[PDB]
Amino acid sequence: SLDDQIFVCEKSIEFAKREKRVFLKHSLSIKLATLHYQKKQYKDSLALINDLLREFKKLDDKPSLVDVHLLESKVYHKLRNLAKSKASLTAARTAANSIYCPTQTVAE
Amino acid sequence: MSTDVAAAQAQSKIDLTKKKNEEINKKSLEEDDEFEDFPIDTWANGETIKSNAVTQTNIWEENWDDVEVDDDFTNELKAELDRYKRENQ
Amino acid sequence: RVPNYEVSEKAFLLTQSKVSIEQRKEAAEFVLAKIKEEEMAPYYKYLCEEYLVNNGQSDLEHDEKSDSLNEWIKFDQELYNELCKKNESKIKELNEKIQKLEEDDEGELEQAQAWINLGEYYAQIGDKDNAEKTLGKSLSKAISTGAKIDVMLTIARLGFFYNDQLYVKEKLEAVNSMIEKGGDWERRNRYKTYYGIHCLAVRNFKEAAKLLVDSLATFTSIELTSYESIATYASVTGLFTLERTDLKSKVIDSPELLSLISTTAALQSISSLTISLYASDYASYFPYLLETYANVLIPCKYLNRHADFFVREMRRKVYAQLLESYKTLSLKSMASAFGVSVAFLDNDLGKFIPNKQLNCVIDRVNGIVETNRPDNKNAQYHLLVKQGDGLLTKLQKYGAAVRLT
Amino acid sequence: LRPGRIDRKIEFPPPSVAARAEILRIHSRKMNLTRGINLRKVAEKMNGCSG
Repeated sequence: SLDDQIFVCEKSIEFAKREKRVFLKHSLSIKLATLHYQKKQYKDSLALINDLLREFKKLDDKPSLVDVHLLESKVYHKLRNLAKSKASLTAARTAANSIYCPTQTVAE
Repeated sequence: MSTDVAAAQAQSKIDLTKKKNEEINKKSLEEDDEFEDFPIDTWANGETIKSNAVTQTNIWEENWDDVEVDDDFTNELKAELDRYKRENQ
Repeated sequence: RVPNYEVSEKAFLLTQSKVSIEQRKEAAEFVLAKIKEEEMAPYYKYLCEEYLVNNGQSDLEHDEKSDSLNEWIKFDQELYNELCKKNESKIKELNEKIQKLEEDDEGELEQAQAWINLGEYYAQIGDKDNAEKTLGKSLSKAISTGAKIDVMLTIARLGFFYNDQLYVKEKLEAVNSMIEKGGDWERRNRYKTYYGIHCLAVRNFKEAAKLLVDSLATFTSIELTSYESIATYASVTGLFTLERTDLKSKVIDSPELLSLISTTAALQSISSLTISLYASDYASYFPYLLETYANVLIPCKYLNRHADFFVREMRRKVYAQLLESYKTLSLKSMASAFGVSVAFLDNDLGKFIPNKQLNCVIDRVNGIVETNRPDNKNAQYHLLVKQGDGLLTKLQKYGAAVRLT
Repeated sequence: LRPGRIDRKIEFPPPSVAARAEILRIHSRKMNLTRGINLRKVAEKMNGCSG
């Protein structure tokens, strides 16, 4: 079940920012957003994307958040608005001028 | 209002001091205003609400709900009535 | 200044008796909690006056009839006592401060912000008049030009809050004269939102459709009713003004409407009517119309009086849309698709053909509805001749006075 | 070049942080003013080599 997965992440992130470094926290926030997209509730997903974008724009250089911008294309694709998917698509591409970072990212 | 474009007759034909004597003398021949003969015997005219809904004190342009009454209730009912007819066609 | 738009809606629902009764007493619970908290008793005094013999007919300091179906409405003297304390303590602090900053130099800005603070508090409790007096004091004083503009719209909100449109037009007339003085694009977006709500009240929606979608495109919905309400409005006006060609384009396609989805009922009904017009399912259009009057038109304060007008026009749009497409239809086929019967069809067409929009006939004998809508040299001629008659009329009129003198 | 039959020589600078900011200010009014104020950001980020 979806709900099971959601809960596993929800427990982990609390235990991943108080006893362990910042790096771990935003790992579970990517995964949790993806799972609300499996749930097809998009408002939950936009909330975690908003936490990712504000807190780590002064730390943006990661392949992690190229994906976060791709996840907006998916969230906005399903809500059926393509104006703001094409935006976040460029956001991913410009930030993926680090193109010698992983192969999966490049396939998505 | 008045015939044709009211505003066009209003701008063309305006008071001068030459027309001023004429405009009074004409009025006197129509036996006063005959709009201050009116409110006396009615002891104050009311409003139209008999067939208007947005009445005549609108602060934007009047509709044609001033000659018609609320037709949404009739619509609701027709709908429901039509569903039994089709059900039992 | 903030809670004004919210409270105004909930109170307006109370007045209505064409809505659910269930909705009213959820509204009543909420709206009164906030009247106690933010001391909105002036505004309460105003509201009961305006009801009157629809609502408030269950209050202690009024006469009690069976007009109100609510009873959670109850105006008492308890409210009044609270008013006296909270107003006395605040007003008095702000009065002593204004005169302090007369002593300080460059004090014009300092006094402006204090008289704004006073104009917020009078906005909070009701009083459009006392905010108006105090924010004109702010107006003279040196403040940034963008603040002057913001101030002027601050007073306009107050005319919405009270429920008198005629106050708002004078208060937006001042905005229209100040807009380019600041030249600000920041308050331009704010002006589209205010003036949009204003032109939603006007019979002409033409100005409103353009405004209310710019309000969707640029994310401005603030110090006024929510984004979801903004969208609802955009849809209604979209439908009324725009032809079937421009309708897909601008309403049914809008990134902003799709992204906001329909999460509220009001927004759901209106969008549903639009989708079914294009898709050409007319058997879902009629029920959807009834949803529209219930949950949008009648709960709004600017479509209250166009509630009947939109019901009618929409039945008119769709009939006429079909009569473009068809030179013959039968009463049966047409009636069945619309979800009315033939008798029911007759009467609805029997208003709309004398309103000069559908230009068709009805046979009862043969039972076919034929279409009598020209598009050819006859249509061209009717229209052109009228305008040239209109040139002749000005020419007689304008010539005659100059000669006469 | 030789002065005293042409007078005064004035050298323009490649723009400061201060200069960049003031040039940025006058055009951004014509444009759109950013919400949150990010006119400050631009001049920090880089200083052009010309105006």
